[PDB]
Amino acid sequence: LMVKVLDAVRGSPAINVAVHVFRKFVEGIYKVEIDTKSYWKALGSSPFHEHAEVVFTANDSGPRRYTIAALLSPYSYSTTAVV
Amino acid sequence: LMVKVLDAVRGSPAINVAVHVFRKFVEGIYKVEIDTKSYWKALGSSPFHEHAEVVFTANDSGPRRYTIAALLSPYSYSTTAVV
Amino acid sequence: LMVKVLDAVRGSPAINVAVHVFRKFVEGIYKVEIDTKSYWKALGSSPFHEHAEVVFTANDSGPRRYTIAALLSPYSYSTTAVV
Amino acid sequence: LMVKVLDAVRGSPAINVAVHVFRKFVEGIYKVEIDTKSYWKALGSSPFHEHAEVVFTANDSGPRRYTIAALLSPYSYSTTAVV
Amino acid sequence: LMVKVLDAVRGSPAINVAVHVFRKFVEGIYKVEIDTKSYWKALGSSPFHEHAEVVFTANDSGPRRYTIAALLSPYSYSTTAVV
Repeated sequence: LMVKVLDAVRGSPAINVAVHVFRKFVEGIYKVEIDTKSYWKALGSSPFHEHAEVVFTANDSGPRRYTIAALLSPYSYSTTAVV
Repeated sequence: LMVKVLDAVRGSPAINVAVHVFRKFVEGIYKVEIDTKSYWKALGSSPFHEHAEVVFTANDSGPRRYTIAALLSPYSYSTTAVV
Repeated sequence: LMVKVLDAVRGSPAINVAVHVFRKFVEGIYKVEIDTKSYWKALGSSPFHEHAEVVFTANDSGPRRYTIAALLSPYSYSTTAVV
Repeated sequence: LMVKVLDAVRGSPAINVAVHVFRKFVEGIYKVEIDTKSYWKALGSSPFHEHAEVVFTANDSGPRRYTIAALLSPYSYSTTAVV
Repeated sequence: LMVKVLDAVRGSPAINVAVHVFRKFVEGIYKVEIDTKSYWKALGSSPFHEHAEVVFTANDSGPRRYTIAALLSPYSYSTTAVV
């Protein structure tokens, strides 16, 4: 078994590398998260077993704008602006 | 077994690399998430078993705009703008 | 078993590296999180067993804007601005 | 078993490295968190067992803005500004 | 078993390194946290067992702004400003 990555580099690059090797167990190597809203996750073992009265209401209001100039997209010789 | 990636580089590139090798177990290598809304996930083992009264209402209001100049798309010699 | 990454570098790069080797257990190597809102997570073992009255309301209001010039995207020779 | 990273460097780079080796257990190597709001986490063993009256309300108001010039994205020869 | 990182360096770099080796248990090597608000965590063993009346309200108000010139992103030859 031989694994070789990026033996020689002369210029000035910008590089993201992730090498995983498994031989004979979870993992997250590059993760980004924005505005994650999850309610009532993994709610116990036996809740609300016999009798329950629940008023579930959720409110998040307002004009929401998302601007991304680049999502998973590098450049080499470029100009990028978000006015 | 021999695996070789990017032996020699002379210029100045912008590179994203992910190498996985399995030989004889989950994983997320590049993940991006925006505005994920999941309600009542993995709700216990035996909830609401016999009698239940649930009022489930969800409200998220407002004009929503999403602008992405590039999603999974690199450039080499370009100009990119989002006015 | 031989694993080699970035043997020789001459210029002045900007590099992110993560190497994982498993031989015969979780892990997070690069994680970023912004505005994560999760309510009632892993709620005990047996809560609200017999009788319960719950008024669940959640409010987060206001115009919300997110601007990202680059998400997982390096540059080599560029100009980037967010006015 | 042989693992070699960055044998020789001559210029002046800016490098982030994380090497993990497991041979035959959790861990977080690079973590960043901004505005994490999680209510009622790991709530005891058996709370609210028989009778309960709960008024759950949450309020966080105001225009909220997030500006990030770069999230997981290095540069080599660039200019970056956020006016 | 042989692990070698950064054998020789001649210039003047800025380097962050974390090496972990396990052979046959938790840990946090690089952690940053800003504005973490978690209420009622690990609430006893059996609180609020039989009868309870709880008024849970939370208020944090005001326009909130977050500006980050770089999050997990080094430079080599750059200029960075946040006016």
